[PDB]
Amino acid sequence: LLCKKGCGYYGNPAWQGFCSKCWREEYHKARQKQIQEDWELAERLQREEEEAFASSQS
Amino acid sequence: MQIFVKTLTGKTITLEVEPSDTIENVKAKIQDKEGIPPDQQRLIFAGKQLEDGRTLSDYNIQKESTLHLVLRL
Ligand SMILES: [Zn+2]
Repeated sequence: LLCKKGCGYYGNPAWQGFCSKCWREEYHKARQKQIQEDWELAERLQREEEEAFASSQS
Repeated sequence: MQIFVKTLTGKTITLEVEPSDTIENVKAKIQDKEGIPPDQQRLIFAGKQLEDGRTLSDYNIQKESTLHLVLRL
C-alpha cells in the first residue's frame, strides 16, 4: 500500500515500495556506498600496480 | 549526458558521453582532456574494471554516474 519509509505517500512497486522522494533518497544512499566501495577498490588496484612496477624494476 | 571520472589524486574529469559509448571511446575522451593514453588507464564502476569492447549502458552507467580512474604502469 503506502510508502515503506512511512511517509504518508503511496509507494510505487517499481521502486521497492517507496515513493518518488523516498526512493530518490535510497538511490542517493546506494550511489554513495558504491562510490566509497569503488574508491576502496581503486586504492587496492593502485597499490598493486606500484608494487608490480617496483618488483619489475627491482 | 555527464559522467564523472575521479582519480586518487584530487581531480574529477567531467565527460560528455552517450549510454552507447564504448569504454575505449570513453578512454579516448580522457586522452583528449588529460593527455593520458588509453593503455595507461583502468576504469572502475560498481566494483568492476570496465572492458574496452563493452559500453556504458552495459554497466548501467547513467546520468551523473561516478567512475574511478587508476593508472596502469
Ligand atoms: Zn515515502
